Amino acid sequence: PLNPGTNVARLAEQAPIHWVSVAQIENSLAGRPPMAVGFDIDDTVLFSSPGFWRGKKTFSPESEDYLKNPVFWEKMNNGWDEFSIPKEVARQLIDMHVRRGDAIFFVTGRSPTKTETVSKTLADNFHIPATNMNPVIFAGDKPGQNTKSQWLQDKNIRIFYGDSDNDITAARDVGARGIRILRASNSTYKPLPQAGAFGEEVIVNSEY
Amino acid sequence: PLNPGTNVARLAEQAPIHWVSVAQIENSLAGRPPMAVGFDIDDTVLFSSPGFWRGKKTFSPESEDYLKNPVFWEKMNNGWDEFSIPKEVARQLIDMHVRRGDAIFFVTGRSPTKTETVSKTLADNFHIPATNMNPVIFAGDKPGQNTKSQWLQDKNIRIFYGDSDNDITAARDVGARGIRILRASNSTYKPLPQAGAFGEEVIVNSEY
Amino acid sequence: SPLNPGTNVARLAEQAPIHWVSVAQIENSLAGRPPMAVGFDIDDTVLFSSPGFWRGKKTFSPESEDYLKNPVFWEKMNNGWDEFSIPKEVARQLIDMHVRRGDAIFFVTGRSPTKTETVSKTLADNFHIPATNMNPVIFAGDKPGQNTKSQWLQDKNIRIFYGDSDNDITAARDVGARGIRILRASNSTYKPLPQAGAFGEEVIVNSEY
Amino acid sequence: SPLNPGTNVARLAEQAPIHWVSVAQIENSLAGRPPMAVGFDIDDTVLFSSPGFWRGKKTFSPESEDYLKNPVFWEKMNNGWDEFSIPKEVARQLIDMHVRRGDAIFFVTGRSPTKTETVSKTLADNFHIPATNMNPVIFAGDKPGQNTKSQWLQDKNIRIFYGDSDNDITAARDVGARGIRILRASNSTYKPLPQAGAFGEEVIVNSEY
Ligand SMILES: [Co+2]
Ligand SMILES: [Co+2]
Ligand SMILES: [Co+2]
Ligand SMILES: [Co+2]
Ligand SMILES: [Os+3]
Ligand SMILES: [Os+3]
Ligand SMILES: [Os+3]
Ligand SMILES: [Os+3]
Ligand SMILES: [Os+3]
Ligand SMILES: [Os+3]
Ligand SMILES: [Os+3]
Ligand SMILES: [Os+3]
Repeated sequence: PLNPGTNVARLAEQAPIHWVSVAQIENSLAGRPPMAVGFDIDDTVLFSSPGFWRGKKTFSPESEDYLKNPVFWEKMNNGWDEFSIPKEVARQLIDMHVRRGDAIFFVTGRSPTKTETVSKTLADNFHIPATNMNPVIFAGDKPGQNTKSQWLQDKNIRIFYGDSDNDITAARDVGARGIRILRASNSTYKPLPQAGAFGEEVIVNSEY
Repeated sequence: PLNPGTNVARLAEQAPIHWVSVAQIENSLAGRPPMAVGFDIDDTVLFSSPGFWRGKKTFSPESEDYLKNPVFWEKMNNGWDEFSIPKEVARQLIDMHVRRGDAIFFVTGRSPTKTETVSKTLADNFHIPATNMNPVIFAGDKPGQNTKSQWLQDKNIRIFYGDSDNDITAARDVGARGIRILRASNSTYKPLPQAGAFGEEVIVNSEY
Repeated sequence: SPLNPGTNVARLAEQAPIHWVSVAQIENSLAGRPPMAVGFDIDDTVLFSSPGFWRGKKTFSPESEDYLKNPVFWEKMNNGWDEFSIPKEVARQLIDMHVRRGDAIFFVTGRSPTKTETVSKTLADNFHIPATNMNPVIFAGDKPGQNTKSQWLQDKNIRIFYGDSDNDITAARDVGARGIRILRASNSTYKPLPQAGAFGEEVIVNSEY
Repeated sequence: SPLNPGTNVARLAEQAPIHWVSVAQIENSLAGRPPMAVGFDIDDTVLFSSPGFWRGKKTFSPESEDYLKNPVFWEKMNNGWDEFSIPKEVARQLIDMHVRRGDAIFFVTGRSPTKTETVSKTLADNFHIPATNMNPVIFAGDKPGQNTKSQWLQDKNIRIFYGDSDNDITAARDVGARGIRILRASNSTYKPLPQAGAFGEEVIVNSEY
C-alpha cells in the first residue's frame, strides 16, 4: 500500500535469535588454551562483493556463469581483494583470537587458482602475526579437494565463523562451534541468509 | 519455523511513516494564537483496557455484546476510569497545549450515560486548568447525537489526536490536522490499527 | 534534546546481545522431560496488574510508594482489583504449554499476604488451569535486602521460574532453576523498566503483551 | 561496556522522529508535474564506491586522508575504479522513476575533476539511463568551508537533490530545491555515518542498499 502504516507489536517484535557479542564469545573462552579457529572469507571477514560484482558484469552479465569461469577466479584471487572491504566484526574477532594465541585459519569455497594473494591481503588488513597466520584453505567438491567439514576436522578447528548456512552446518557436522556473521544488505550475494536458522549464535551488528 | 532466523535488510527495514515528536508539533505551532484542539480518549490519553476487559468478562464473556449494554457503560463512564492508566504522550501534549493557552476537548465514541465522571478523571490526571478544560463530548450516530466530524467542526478543533483510523479521517473530513498516537500492544482493542495508513503524522513512542 | 535528531543505518540495525527465545523453543528444549514444578511471577509476567496498582497509588499515597506497605491497599489488590488486570498472551501460551506437559504450576509473588485472596481463582479461571496443575498463589513479600522468592522455589522444587524483574531471575539463579525473563510492558506503572537479558538469561520474544 | 547489557520494550519500540518516505510516495507527490531537472550525489547515494576509496586510501595515504587531494588517486577513481562500485537498488528505483517522468537527470559530485572520466558512462550503463535523460557528471570539488554543489543546483535548475551527506541536503536547501536523504551503508569507509533526518528532510526507507 502507498501508506502501509505500522503498529507497536510490529515495531517491538523480535526474532528469537541467540545474539552474542565479541566480548561474550571471549568470556565464553576464558582459560581455554590456544586452539585453532577458522573463518569463512566472503561476507564474513571481507566484503568482497566489489570483485564479484565486477566479475559478473565482466564475465557473465546475464548469468552466474562467471563463478565457474577460471578467468574470473584468477582475477578475484590475485588482487581484486584490494577492493574488498574488511569487516570490523572480523578485526574484533581476529584481534581477540590473536590475543588468545589461537591459530587463525581461513576456509573458503572460492575456486582454487594457480597462485593466490588472498592470504597476504588478509594477514596485512587484519595484522595477523606470522605465528597465528595460516595460508587460505580452498575447500570444496572438485576432484582432489576436501570439503569444508574435512578441513575443519583436519585442522582441529573448534570455532568456525561464517555468514552462509553451509558454514554453520560444516562446523556442526564435525562438532565445532559454528558462529554466524550477518551478510551486509548491499552484498551482491542474494538472497541474504536467515542468520540464526539453526539456533546458532549470531554476532550482533556484524554486517560491517 | 522453530528457528526463523533474520537478516540485516529485515533488521534495518523501516515503514515509510511521517514520525513526529511532541517538540516538533509544538515547533510547528510557534506563534499561532490560542486555538481549540481535541483528543480521542481510549488508547489515546487513557489506557482504558482494564475497564473494557472487565466489561467483556462481566457482561459478554463470549462476544462484544457488552459495548451495546447500558449496564457496562454506566460502570465504564462512572468510575472504572480510576483503573485507566494515563498516557505519558498525552501528559506531554496536554501540558504543551495548556502552555499555549489552547482549549482542550475530548471527543469520544463511548456510549453516552446519564452521568459521567470521565471529564473529572481527565482534568485531575492531566492537571488541566479550568480555563482550558471542556466537558467530554460523546459523539456518534445514535438519534440526537452528532458525529465526531460534526463536533470537530462545531468546536473549531484544528488538531485531533487519536489512535484509530476514524479519528484521523474525522479530522481530515473537516480539514483539521489529524495526528496519530500508537495503540499499546497490550490493549484489548484488537487488531492494532496501522498507524500512518493515511500518510498522517504519527507521534514517536506514543504507546505509553 | 535536538529537534530533528536524525539517525543512521548502524543505529537502525543495531541489536543488543540477548538470548531471545520463543515459547516453541522453550517447549522443544523440554521435550521428553517428565512432569516437573515450574513457577511464575505475577505482576507484568502473567497479569498487567498496573490498573490496580495505579488505583492504589492514587487512593492511598498519591505522592509516594507508601501504599505498597499499606494493608488496606493489599486487601483491595488481592480480593478483586485483578478483575481489571489484563492477562498476558505470553502467559497464556506458556501456561497452556506447561499444562500440556503435565507440569505443576506455581505462582510466586512479592505481593504482601492478606487474610483472604481471590488471586488464585482469577489466575485459574483466566488461564484455564486444571485443578491438578494449579497451586494456591504463594505470597512471599518484599523485605529489602532479602529475596523472599528463593526459599519458595527451593521448597517447591521449581525448575523454571518466569518473571519480569531482576529478582525473579536471581531467585531462580540462587536455587539453580532456569530463570526466564518476560518483558514488562512500557505502559506499566512499575518504572523504570528492567534490563531484560542483563544476567545472560533467556528473554521471551514479544512478551510485553 | 557491560557484558550482558540487556534491554527493554520502550527501547525496542523506540523510534526517532524522521520524515521517512518511499520511492512510491515520492513518485505520487510529483504526479502531474511536468518534466523537470533532478540531481543525485554519487558516492553512497547511487554507488557504493567505498571499494575504490578504500583501495585509494591504502595505496596513497594509508595513515591519512591525503589521498583525497592527490590527483593520481582521482585519476584512478574516475577512470575505472567504479567498475568495483556497487549500484544501489534505491538509486535504480529512483532513476527509473525519474526517467518514467521524463525528468532530466544530473549527477553532482564533490569528487575532484580529472582530465578524462568514465563515471558518466558507468552510471548511464549501470542505470540504463537513456541519452535524453542523461547528463555528463558534474565534478564540483571539496573546498572547506564552501558548499561547491549549491551553484550547480541553481545553474541546472535542479528541483530535487538526493544525497547521503549533510551538505547534499543543505546544498538543496540553499537553493530552495527539495533535498532528499539516502542512508549511507554501515560498511562504507566514509565514517562517521551522517544523521539522516537531522534537517527535518525526507529520508528514503531502506535506502542503505
Ligand atoms: Co561467506
Ligand atoms: Co481510541
Ligand atoms: Co513482576
Ligand atoms: Co555521498
Ligand atoms: Os550463549
Ligand atoms: Os565463502
Ligand atoms: Os512534518
Ligand atoms: Os475512542
Ligand atoms: Os537457547
Ligand atoms: Os512480582
Ligand atoms: Os511526506
Ligand atoms: Os559525494
